[PDB]
Amino acid sequence: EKLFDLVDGFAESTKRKAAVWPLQIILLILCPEIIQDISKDENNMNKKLFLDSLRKALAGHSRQLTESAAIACVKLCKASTYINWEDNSVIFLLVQSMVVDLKNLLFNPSKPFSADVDLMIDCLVSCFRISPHNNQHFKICLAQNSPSTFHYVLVNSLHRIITNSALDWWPKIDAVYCHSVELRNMFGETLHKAVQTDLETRSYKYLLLSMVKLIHADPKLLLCNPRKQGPETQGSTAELITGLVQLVPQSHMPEIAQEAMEALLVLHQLDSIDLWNPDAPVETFWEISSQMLFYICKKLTSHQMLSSTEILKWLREILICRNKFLLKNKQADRSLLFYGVGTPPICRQAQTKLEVALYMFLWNPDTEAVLVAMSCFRHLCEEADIRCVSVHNLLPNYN
Repeated sequence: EKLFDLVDGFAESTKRKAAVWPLQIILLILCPEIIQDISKDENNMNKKLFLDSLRKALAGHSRQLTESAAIACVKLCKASTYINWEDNSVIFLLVQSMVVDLKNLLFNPSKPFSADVDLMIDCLVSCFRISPHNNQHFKICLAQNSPSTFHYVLVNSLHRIITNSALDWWPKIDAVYCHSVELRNMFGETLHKAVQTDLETRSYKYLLLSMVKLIHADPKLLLCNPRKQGPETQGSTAELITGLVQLVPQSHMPEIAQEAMEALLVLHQLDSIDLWNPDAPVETFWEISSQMLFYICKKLTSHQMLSSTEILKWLREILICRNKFLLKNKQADRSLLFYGVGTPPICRQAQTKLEVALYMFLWNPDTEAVLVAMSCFRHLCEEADIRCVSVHNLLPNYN
């Protein structure tokens, strides 16, 4: 109360009041009983006046005052998230009294935003935390007419929901799969336009990096693909993996290439593998892995990999995980057997591309690729051993 009085001492003009408002709201929240009483004293007159100012500016009836009030009310929502969900204490009610205005301000497509990304994400995360069922703003964000900034903000919201968040009354990553189909509809709608004016391209590239980091955070967000049975598979988990693979050769944007490569490694974990095909995960796994191995090998033999070192490193990791999953399957079910061990089997052709590209690497005029192309030999011997008795019946030169 004393700090509030001192701050209200500095209510000089629109600028001073706007600056104070962010602290004034916080100080008001620091006093619960006072906030309760203001709704119903002369000692409480200035605080009731301040709330008015805020709401007034918020109602859009100057621009600076409105922006400061919106920022303060976003802070209100964030604090109310830290406020007890079970014990609302009309703090949630006080927030909801202005939440409508905030939503009609930030989440209005026609109305311009204010910077916008940070506040928008904060508001969306807070709204989800308090109200997970009331996903109206999110549903608005899944709209073609909605701006790419809307999409970027929504991606950031989902990510930070999946990213660091106190295990409080805060909801979890669940209650967001209702829009998973549309979620993968959007990265398809992007269709990687850069490879597929400048402001739009830059926005698309940043949005692409954001979705990639999202997939880093959670695979399950997009992997809900029950559509994949036949040709729909090429528009499914397979399409996802394929589109992601096509980023690695891309020299236009290297950071997204590293992110996409790491994301492929992440989704390649057996846990993530099981989340691909409910019917026969082993077969779809092996086929899609062969597809991507094909593409990578053709690109490597094409010899336009200016970052061939990192690519080969990642490919070693992919092979390691492929063999680990093969071991898991074989120990689970010994017989994989008829899908590459007996057009020829896709796995055989993929392994041929593998060995061809591995013999290519020992010829690379670099120096660090040597051990890269030798560890991969070791793992190719390991996978043949796991699949099996003479090991030379598969790779005669195993020695």
